[PDB]
Amino acid sequence: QGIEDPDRIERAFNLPLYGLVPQSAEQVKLDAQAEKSGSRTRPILASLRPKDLSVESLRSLRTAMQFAMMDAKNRVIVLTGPTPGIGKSFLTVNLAVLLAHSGKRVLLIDADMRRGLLDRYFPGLSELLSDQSALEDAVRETPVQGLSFISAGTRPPNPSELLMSTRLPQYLEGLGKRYDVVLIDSPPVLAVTDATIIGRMAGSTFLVLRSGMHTEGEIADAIKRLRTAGVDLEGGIFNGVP
Amino acid sequence: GIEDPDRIERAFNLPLYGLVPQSAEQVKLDAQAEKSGSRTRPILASLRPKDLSVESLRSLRTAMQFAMMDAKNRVIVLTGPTPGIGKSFLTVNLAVLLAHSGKRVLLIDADMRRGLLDRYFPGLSELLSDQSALEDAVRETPVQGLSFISAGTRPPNPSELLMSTRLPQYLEGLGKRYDVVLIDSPPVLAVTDATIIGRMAGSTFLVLRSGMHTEGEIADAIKRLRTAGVDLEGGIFNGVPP
Ligand SMILES: Nc1ncnc2c1ncn2[C@@H]1O[C@H](COP(=O)(O)OP(=O)(O)O)[C@@H](O)[C@H]1O
Ligand SMILES: Nc1ncnc2c1ncn2[C@@H]1O[C@H](COP(=O)(O)OP(=O)(O)O)[C@@H](O)[C@H]1O
Repeated sequence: QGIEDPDRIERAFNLPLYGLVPQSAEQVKLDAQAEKSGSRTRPILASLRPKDLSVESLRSLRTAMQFAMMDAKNRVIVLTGPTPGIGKSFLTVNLAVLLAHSGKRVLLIDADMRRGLLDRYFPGLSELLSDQSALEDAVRETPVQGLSFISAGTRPPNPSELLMSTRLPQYLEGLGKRYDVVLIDSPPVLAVTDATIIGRMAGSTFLVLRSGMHTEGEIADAIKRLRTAGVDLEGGIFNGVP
Repeated sequence: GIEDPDRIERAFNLPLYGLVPQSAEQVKLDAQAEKSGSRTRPILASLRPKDLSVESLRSLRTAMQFAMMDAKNRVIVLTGPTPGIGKSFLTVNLAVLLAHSGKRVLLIDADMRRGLLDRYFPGLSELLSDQSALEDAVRETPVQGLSFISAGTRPPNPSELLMSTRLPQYLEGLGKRYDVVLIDSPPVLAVTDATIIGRMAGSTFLVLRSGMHTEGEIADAIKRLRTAGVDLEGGIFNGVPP
């Protein structure tokens, strides 16, 4: 039975929810006519519709996430989730733009090197972590003023092994000083190794969950992996509220 | 993760239909494919007929054939707990060896989020979104007696497409025109994935890679499948020490 009750989530797992993001009918429309026109560019709700209820809900979520990051003395924020299809791309990109709009210098990173498609909203991480590219080539300017971006890059055959290396942590330390926040869209926590990976990013970590998509045991499994790996799991983000 | 195959059959009453060694030649061929700016994956069963892994797969091929005719079903499904287990490698090599045994085989890449099987040679996504007819989606490969449906272009709604009425209707017809329909299904990450695999209505096998899975991760995958009503015949233990 898919979980839709946010109160049930907070009490069952001691997971404070940093935001309730409604299912945007305007986002569904934008998605529909981009998939109809054969668009290779996903729209950014935050840039196109500043008054949308999901966007106002995202503005709230952003301030709360900033405070959490500052309390934890971090410069990296990590979004994860139990599975794909939960709105982790939508959230990470809209959050990055709102942080950039607030006045912050933001670095967005697509760390899902098996299915990351954050480039669609605008070499990448796979090359940088393979030493096929230097940092100054991987870091790209975005249409959005103040937002810089590192795509997932060419799909590698060893994405897990690349994220387990010394290089990612060491790049993140420098990038955390050159940018106000480093926002990472990480791969979903399917297994122990996924949790270890997210631990190495060492940022304020938020578990994305979509309404009606997860069973109680499914949420429990993701939380237990993150928590047993020693990840800084600040709280959750509940997405697609009807 | 778990290395001992005896612990797997004992702990989950999951009889292993095959033990497939880590093939050193496959490792070499992947390295060689990687370094060369190549857009194709080498089929081991084609290139190395007496590779120990290919030899273990002919044993597996026969066991699955007995399974599917006892079940009076010409749909075979492979699933797994996560990516990186060798499900692509096993399905394509099992498809080729079944063709070599003199069967008309249809291989379907149902994993529409990654869709890699076409690298070994319109697809499923265009078929289930009514953009293509079955006639245009089914392709004849360079392997004689082997036909193939690719993943197709990555859709925004993969689970929605696999949960549509079209999938089982198409499989009903294709099962009458081929001796074997072999499906590379998405991994069983949640009950929704187990339902989709249940609608495929085939003799189903759980792929597990040596040293990758905890006892809990294996248990979750099996539980999702058994509770969704899936005909889980047994498992395939891949990457064992040669
Ligand atoms: N709150 C929402 N309102 C409307 N559409 C949404 C919402 N959240 C996600 N979506 C849509 O659902 C789909 C899946 O979201 P996405 O971020 O791509 O998933 P993933 O978690 O795999 O990154 C996309 O088409 C996205 O635009
Ligand atoms: N038994 C094996 N011996 C050697 N290499 C293997 C074996 N099984 C899989 N591989 C390799 O491991 C990688 C991952 O396997 P693949 O089938 O692509 O994973 P997935 O489960 O995500 O489909 C590939 O490069 C594949 O060729």
